[PDB]
Amino acid sequence: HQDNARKSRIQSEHRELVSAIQSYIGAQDDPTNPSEITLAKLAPYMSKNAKNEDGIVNSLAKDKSGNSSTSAPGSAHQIDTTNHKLISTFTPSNGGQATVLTYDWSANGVNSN
Repeated sequence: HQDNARKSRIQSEHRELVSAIQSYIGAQDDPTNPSEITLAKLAPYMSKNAKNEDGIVNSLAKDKSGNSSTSAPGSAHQIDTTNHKLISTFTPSNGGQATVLTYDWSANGVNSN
């Protein structure tokens, strides 16, 4: 069920989190290479239904186990700092591979096309 849902339920907010990444990063001490970004951090930068870290993350998709170390409190979003991608990590109730909705801030290639 969540196999199809993961896409949609996360997708809704996934855009939002990256809309917040572009906000977070553009606010950072250095936008060129900001720190690890999380939902709890993206809270102030969210234009989407969110207020503080308790608000945002609870307002966002929540993963089941947290076995992926998503950093986002019980939430299905964890950003990759290596390439600087907005990943949405859904740790399923199956315990299998987590579901991802990705966005590329740095787009190290062909502009993510």
